[PDB]
Amino acid sequence: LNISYTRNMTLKDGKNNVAIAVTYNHDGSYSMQIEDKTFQVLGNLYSEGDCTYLKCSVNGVASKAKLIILENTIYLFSKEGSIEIDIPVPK
Amino acid sequence: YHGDSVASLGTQPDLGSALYQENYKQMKALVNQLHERVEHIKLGGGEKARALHISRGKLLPRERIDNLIDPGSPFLELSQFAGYQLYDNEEVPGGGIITGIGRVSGVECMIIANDATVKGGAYYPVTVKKQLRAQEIAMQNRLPCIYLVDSGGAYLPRQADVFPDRDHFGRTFYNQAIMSSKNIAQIAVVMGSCTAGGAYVPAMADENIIVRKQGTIFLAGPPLVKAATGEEVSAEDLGGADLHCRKSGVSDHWALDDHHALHLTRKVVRNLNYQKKLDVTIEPSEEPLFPADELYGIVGANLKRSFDVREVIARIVDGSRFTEFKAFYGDTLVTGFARIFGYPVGIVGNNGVLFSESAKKGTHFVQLCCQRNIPLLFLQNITGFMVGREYEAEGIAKDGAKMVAAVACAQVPKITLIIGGSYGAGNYGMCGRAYSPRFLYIWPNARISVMGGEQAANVLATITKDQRAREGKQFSSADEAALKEPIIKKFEEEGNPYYSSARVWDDGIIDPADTRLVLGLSFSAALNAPIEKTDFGIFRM
Amino acid sequence: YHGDSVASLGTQPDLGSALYQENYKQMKALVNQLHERVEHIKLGGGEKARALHISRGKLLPRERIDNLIDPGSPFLELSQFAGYQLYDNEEVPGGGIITGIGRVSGVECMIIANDATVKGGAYYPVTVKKQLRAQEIAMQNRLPCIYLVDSGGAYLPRQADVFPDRDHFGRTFYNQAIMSSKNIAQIAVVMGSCTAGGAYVPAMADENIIVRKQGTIFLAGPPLVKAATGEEVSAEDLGGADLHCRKSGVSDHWALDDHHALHLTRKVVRNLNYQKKLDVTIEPSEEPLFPADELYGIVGANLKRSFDVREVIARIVDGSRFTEFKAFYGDTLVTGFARIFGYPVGIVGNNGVLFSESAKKGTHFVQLCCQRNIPLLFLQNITGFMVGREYEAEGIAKDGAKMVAAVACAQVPKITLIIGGSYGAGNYGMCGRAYSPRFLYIWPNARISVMGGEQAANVLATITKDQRAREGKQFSSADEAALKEPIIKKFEEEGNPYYSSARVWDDGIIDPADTRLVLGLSFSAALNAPIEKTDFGIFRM
Amino acid sequence: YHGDSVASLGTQPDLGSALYQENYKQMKALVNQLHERVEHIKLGGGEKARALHISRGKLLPRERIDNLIDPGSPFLELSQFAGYQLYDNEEVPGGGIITGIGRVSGVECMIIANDATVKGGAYYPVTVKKQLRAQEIAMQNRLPCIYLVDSGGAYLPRQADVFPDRDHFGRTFYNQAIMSSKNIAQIAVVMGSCTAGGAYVPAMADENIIVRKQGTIFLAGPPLVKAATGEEVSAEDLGGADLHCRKSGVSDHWALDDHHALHLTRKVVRNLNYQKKLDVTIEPSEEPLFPADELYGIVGANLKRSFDVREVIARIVDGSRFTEFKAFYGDTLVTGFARIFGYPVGIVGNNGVLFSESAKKGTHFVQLCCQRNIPLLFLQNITGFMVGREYEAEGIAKDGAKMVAAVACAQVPKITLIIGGSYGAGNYGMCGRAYSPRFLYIWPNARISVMGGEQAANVLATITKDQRAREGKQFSSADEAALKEPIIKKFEEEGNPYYSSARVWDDGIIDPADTRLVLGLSFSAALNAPIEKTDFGIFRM
Amino acid sequence: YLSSVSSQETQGGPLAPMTGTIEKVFVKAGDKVKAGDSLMVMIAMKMEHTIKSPKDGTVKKVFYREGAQANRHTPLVEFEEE
Ligand SMILES: CC(C)=CC(=O)SCCNC(=O)CCNC(=O)[C@H](O)C(C)(C)COP(=O)(O)OP(=O)(O)OC[C@@H]1O[C@H](n2cnc3c(N)ncnc32)[C@@H](O)[C@@H]1OP(=O)(O)O
Ligand SMILES: CC(C)=CC(=O)SCCNC(=O)CCNC(=O)[C@H](O)C(C)(C)COP(=O)(O)OP(=O)(O)OC[C@@H]1O[C@H](n2cnc3c(N)ncnc32)[C@@H](O)[C@@H]1OP(=O)(O)O
Ligand SMILES: CC(C)=CC(=O)SCCNC(=O)CCNC(=O)[C@H](O)C(C)(C)COP(=O)(O)OP(=O)(O)OC[C@@H]1O[C@H](n2cnc3c(N)ncnc32)[C@@H](O)[C@@H]1OP(=O)(O)O
Ligand SMILES: O=CCCCC[C@@H]1SC[C@@H]2NC(=O)N[C@@H]21
Ligand SMILES: O=CCCCC[C@@H]1SC[C@@H]2NC(=O)N[C@@H]21
Ligand SMILES: O=CCCCC[C@@H]1SC[C@@H]2NC(=O)N[C@@H]21
Repeated sequence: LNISYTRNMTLKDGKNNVAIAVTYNHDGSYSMQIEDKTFQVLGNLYSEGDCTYLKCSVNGVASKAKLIILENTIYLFSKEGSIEIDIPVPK
Repeated sequence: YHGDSVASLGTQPDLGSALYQENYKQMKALVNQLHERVEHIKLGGGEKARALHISRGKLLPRERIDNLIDPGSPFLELSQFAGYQLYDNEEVPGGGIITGIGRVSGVECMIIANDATVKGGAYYPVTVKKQLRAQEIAMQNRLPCIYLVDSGGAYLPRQADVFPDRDHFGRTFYNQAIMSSKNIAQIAVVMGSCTAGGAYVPAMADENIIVRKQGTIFLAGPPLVKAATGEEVSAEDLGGADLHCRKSGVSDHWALDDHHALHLTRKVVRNLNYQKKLDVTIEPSEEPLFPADELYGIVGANLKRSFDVREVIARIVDGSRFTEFKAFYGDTLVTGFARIFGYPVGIVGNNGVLFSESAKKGTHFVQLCCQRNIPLLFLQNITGFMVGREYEAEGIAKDGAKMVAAVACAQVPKITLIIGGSYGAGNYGMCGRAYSPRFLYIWPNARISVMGGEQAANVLATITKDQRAREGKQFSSADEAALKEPIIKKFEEEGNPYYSSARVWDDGIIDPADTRLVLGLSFSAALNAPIEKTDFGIFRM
Repeated sequence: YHGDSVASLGTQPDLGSALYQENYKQMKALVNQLHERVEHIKLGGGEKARALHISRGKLLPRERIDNLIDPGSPFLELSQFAGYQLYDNEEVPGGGIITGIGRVSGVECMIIANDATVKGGAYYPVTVKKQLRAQEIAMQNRLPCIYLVDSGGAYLPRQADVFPDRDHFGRTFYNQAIMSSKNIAQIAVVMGSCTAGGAYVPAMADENIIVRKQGTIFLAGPPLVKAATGEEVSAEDLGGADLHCRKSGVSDHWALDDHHALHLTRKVVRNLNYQKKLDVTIEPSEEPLFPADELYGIVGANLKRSFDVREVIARIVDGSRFTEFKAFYGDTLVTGFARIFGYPVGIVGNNGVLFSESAKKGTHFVQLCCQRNIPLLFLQNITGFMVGREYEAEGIAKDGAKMVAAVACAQVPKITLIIGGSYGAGNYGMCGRAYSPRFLYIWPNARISVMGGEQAANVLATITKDQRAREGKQFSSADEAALKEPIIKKFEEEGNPYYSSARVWDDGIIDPADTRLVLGLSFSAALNAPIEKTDFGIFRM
Repeated sequence: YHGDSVASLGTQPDLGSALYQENYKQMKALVNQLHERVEHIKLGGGEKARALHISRGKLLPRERIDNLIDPGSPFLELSQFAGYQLYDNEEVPGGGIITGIGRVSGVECMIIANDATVKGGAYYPVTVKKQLRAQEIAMQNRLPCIYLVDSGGAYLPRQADVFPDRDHFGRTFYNQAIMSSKNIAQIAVVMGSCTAGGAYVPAMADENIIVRKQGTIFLAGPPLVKAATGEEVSAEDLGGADLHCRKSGVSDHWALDDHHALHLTRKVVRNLNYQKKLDVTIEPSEEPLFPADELYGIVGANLKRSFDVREVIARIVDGSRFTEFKAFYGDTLVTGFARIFGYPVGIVGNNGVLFSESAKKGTHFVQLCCQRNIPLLFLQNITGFMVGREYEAEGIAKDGAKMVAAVACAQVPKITLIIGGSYGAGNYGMCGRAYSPRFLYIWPNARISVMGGEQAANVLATITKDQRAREGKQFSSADEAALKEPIIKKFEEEGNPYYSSARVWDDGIIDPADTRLVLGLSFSAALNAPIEKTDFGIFRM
Repeated sequence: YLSSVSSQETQGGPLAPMTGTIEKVFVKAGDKVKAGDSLMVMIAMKMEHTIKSPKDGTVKKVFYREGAQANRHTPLVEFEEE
């Protein structure tokens, strides 16, 4: 009510911890601030066959990639690169 | 079979009209001011207090609430403006406490979290009022309570307004025990040191979670122990999670930090073994046919002008579908059936001055809604209540009494929204605070008073003039001005929405464009409890 | 068979002891001061106002009450000191309203009569609080309500504290409707002109009586009609008993004068068709074995000294017979069974500081009394609540929470009497106002606060000194004195019984010699409603 | 939202440890012995009796049960060891009766079938006890009863233990009538001749099925008719399905053979018109994270060693997920929340000697479970109950009484499992037989007695020595040995699980590897009846 | 029991009632005390407790000095019988 919710997330890219401030916009999009830079991200998940694909646009650049979340790890498979991101585990 | 085509409410407003432009500008300015004030309140107690709070390794209360509720879940915060300019020189953001309704483990829960950055979490009278209101809402709607306790006890300089009375601090423990007796879960998370009074909250709760070296429960703090008995002891040895878990037995769970405490709280809420059951018919939801921002143009900020409440109804209900009841009798009142997010609602709104026919129609509609177990929504925009010799001869007061009794005796969930003025006994007749609605919200352009300032000034001037004439004393015009002007100014100040929201006279000021959403949430929270049968008094025909 | 000889409490006090002489002198002075203040309050609004009221051919409110109740019947007036020095420059005797319990046609009834001599019967906030308290008592004890209405509506200059909130003027109509729905009779006698708001009271009542040319009901008075609409009309044509009876239908009976109205009210109460039924065992009454005035010597006015509560128990119970329960465990608490006017009661009184054993004993006794459906009587004389490291390790707070929950969840009638100090959470643990006792009386020597003045001053001084040391700033002794002395003075003023009774924090200050009698009456009024079963929360073992 | 990651119980045992090897070997030997004894019991009354029973064209009782229940459905047989070495020279396999819970036409039903191969179906006292226990289980869990009647009436030589008392043969008819009055279906299938007493079973049943030339109902058999009156008549003319269906009206259905009778019984159960409704939250089932056979290594057969009950909990609960409650207070007791096959359960298990803190924690947890309507599971492994002067001064007995009262007053389904020792009042405190659990199972390594053999011997020796000293008589050591050794031997024999299961002190001895499954079935059968509210006595604080 | 002759059968020695500061001490190390003689006056939690002499025996010694903290149920005066 009368304010915008901001969530603080932490992701371990290899050996480096990165903090992201995600602001939930009214129109369903997200505003992600990583360090100085800010990004407008909007996307969705659609399942074809047995594969779930994330179709997302970041700062007006659109892409799609197969998304698998397994055991505190996030795998994004695309036609230009494969990305593995580690979710921190609470103590 | 639900395939019948049905006409819908609503008309397209003239966006080119100058009146629409002016109303939109004024309402936009009001909403911007409200948003800025809400942001400043959200900032918290202060920068140095926040820095000290972080330096102790603790989370700020809003971060605690964000990490407690389900991800992405909406949060309905109540009374964000409590304490706004309530005290002369002391700033108490949000009343020093944060109360709201959220979703934890798929269960609607009432979260009450103390703000340790505002006077160390001390309880101002407005803080006690806000907590009591939240507890009353949870009791009425049968919602589990979660107390994120970090408080310094009652504020000593204002003790005379905090300790002794019925609606004072002891009512918190009374409500806690009563709601525990009714199988309404109480969970207390001791996130910080509780000097006194607040130490009873974990003791009376059904289940406790305490942080290892932050939370410390003790009936009297080391200063209080020194002042009363003279014994000297450290806070950790007096309280402490280890010293409480190991041999005291007060604590039920032991947490490493705030994140662990919130995780344990979510686990407990999951283990609550509760399932929501709905006792009303449900239909698929559908958006309204008109944008909600147009209300800014339709309503505006000036109360002298009048607008059709059917516009608001069409802008808030599902699919702009509305079934008006007794459309031509008592035209000044609009009563009908609609749906919000699939929930059936009976809408009663004002469209002018209340007449005898309007009161009779409202009584009939309230009786119907109570018979069919349908939640009621009131929209208050009251220019006044009809007064006059011919109306008194027809019992306008007795028809108002009919409507008042019908509203008071109702048992279905009732939600009131003040979109305009609210004066006189019309406020009572349209489910004011005294008649226990489940929720009460106001728009940033509302005005609430016993009557208008000029009416009260005229009444007082006439009283004084008649008394002086009976006494035989002259009553000059300068006396009239000196009697009138302060009354006008006082009535102008006391009618402000921010004045009415600083004290807990409502559950918050809401942006009109958000109205629908808020209502939805409220009605959802209103449907946890089963609907009982309604027993009416004597209908004075 | 009830012929067993039973030992009785009580010892003969040493009338020659100097301590007895001093205590008797101090208590006698306090009682004399109380009686003089009560007489001055009884005098009424003022001499000129009384003369004008008589000149209109009307009876003063106390004469109305005397002529209404049965002849020679005792009358239990509540909150005689409401508004005593509450407002800076305005004198409001008795709060401007008279509330009490009496016997009409052999039925216990709650009489609420407006005092037209105090600001024309206008409603101050304390008047609204007093009326709401009386209505709550009538609701809880299932007593018919009689409203002798002669009011000028809400007091406009204080409207912000009278109109809008939940416990404000609209709650009167809400309670009226609710109690009407529960077959609790409402009778309104319109003894005079009601400008506004008060016009709704006869409308919502079950039966009305109005005087011919005195009582006039109108939603808006001629000044209000002129201010709002501009129409000019006389009061009699706007209201009037003839104009209301003949075609309006608001009035149900037509009375020539006040005496006729009271006679009609008695006839209606007779026609109520109600019969009192008792659900408790009854034994023949018997006087105590010791005079009640000796309490003056036993108790005194100084709270530093301590006395055995068994003396008071022996001076108030029937035949000085008392069956102590767990006499040697938790000696600081005295719990037992006795009889007052034949009614069985469970007495719980303080004899020192509350320990863990005392809390456990109190919880056990409350459970027993709730199981056997026995009314509870609490006697508060609280030096404090035990605090300390070893006590926190043993969960003194958790035992206090046990007692608090047990007291709160109780459903038997509960009556609290404050004969000494009442500080801290001990007040909550001994059925304070927040825990809804049926009645609450205090002796003229009581003191109620969150804590002692010196304790609060020491706590604040320690807090400030620690904060300055952490900041690195010097905290001088002059600062300590400037912080301490105002706190001491404020705590001294706010603890006065007259300060606590000016606001409605109790049902009146009572002469100790009358204690027994008052209790009897109260318990009688408490037995009209049936006793329900008690449901307890979770007992945190 | 149920996506939160939650830590799980359980640790991987050291399979290479010699202690694990020895414990596994001992438990495997015990389980093999149990399986062999169960096989021998399953063989039945005897080879010649089975041959004669088959020669009459009838099905053996186990074949009847297999053909009655739904195909592939599991069958939960109760008290397989009733009568095992109970009588000196008479062999009574299974008590001569077969009682179990199965699924007929998708409905959980209690099947009670007489074994005609054991003394012609005569009723031994243990047979009556077993049937009464089965009927009590069906009454408590609201399960339809099916009696496959083939009996020769009461066993005459033991008539004094079968006929006259309250828990004797007449209680069968009493329970039948009572359960009929509560809309719990009774179906009797007369598969063979019933000499007497058993003839009343079809008469009092709601619906009857009788085989044409096998089943014959008569109040007195031809021998009994000859002995009493002297009239001579054949069995078929005295009973017979034709002679009963055609003019007597006792029989309701007529069957050609056993298969037809079972088909008709299934049809009747289908026509029962019953639907199971669950009043508890359900979650998807999940297997535990560790194998169940490892329990053999973890528990072993020697009771002197001790093991963590958390291992068993992790091996039986769904997904090894467990939410411990008050982990550090009263560590000797383990209380928490878990799920079995989706059903929520509150697990209370022993981990040592019961202290005051353990009793208080158990009382609190039982109160919570009763408040939230959650079934309770008790795991008994009792080394003893803490005693001693300091414990008596702290009321160890009173805390045990607290726990006993809390367990007794509980109304949620309760299931007890004895995995180790069970001695003294601890057995009462952990929901023994006297406190009516819905089911009670023991592992093949349990021991149950009032106390240890050596403790009882020492107590008796001390008593005798003190009495002789007071008398003035010498008490020699040979007398001590003669007093001690028989007591040791008797306590050793009476504590055997087979001794406790020969009499109906439990519902059977279960292989630990099957534990989970059995519990599941039991809890399913426990959820047919709705859960009522719990009323507690006086909690002696 | 009815005559209450045995009601006063219980006897005991002096002890500290609570944990708090000691306001005043009235008993010397060696002195003779009579019935009802005040031993110590202790102020704890806005309340003054006065300890009376149980019997008429002399005092061997005192355990607490002026302005000291005395824990609950701790001996104060070494007391001789009558
Ligand atoms: C029976 C019932 C039902 C209830 C009771 O009996 S209630 C008994 C009395 N309460 C206590 O006994 C707790 C005493 N606190 C403490 O033991 C601590 O202080 C903590 C725990 C609060 C942590 O303190 P902290 O770490 O947050 O720091 P602190 O600077 O101290 O925080 C701000 C400073 O607190 C001052 N302050 C003013 N009023 C109060 C107040 N009422 N309580 C605490 N602090 C207060 C403020 O004026 C100053 O700041 P300012 O105004 O000068 O800028
Ligand atoms: C919706 C709801 C729920 C409620 C409402 O809407 S409430 C609407 C407003 N009320 C009215 O519209 C009634 C207006 N009264 C009148 O029509 C009459 O006055 C009567 C009927 C009261 C008889 O009057 P009376 O015969 O008793 O004489 P009066 O001298 O008049 O009596 C004392 C004098 O009254 C002054 N006075 C001050 N405050 C008030 C006040 N609030 N009401 C009346 N009088 C007031 C006092 O200050 C002065 O004396 P003082 O202080 O100068 O010495
Ligand atoms: C009021 C109430 C509530 C109850 C009553 O009033 S109860 C009244 C008395 N009962 C009868 O009036 C039924 C009398 N039976 C018969 O009419 C038949 O016998 C049948 C029907 C049982 C079929 O008999 P069957 O075909 O199974 O053969 P049978 O060899 O007979 O079977 C084994 C042999 O039965 C001997 N045996 C020992 N005890 C009994 C016993 N109690 N009943 C029957 N048989 C018994 C056994 O000792 C021998 O074998 P063993 O020990 O020598 O090896
Ligand atoms: O509401 C404001 C219009 C002018 C005053 C009308 C008065 S307030 C007293 C009375 N009660 C009503 O509802 N209307 C009149
Ligand atoms: O009651 C007055 C004695 C001194 C203060 C005792 C404190 S007030 C806060 C806490 N709650 C209690 O009941 N006692 C202590
Ligand atoms: O349980 C066996 C240990 C030794 C005996 C303990 C005794 S049995 C009588 C009493 N009741 C208990 O629960 N424990 C003690």
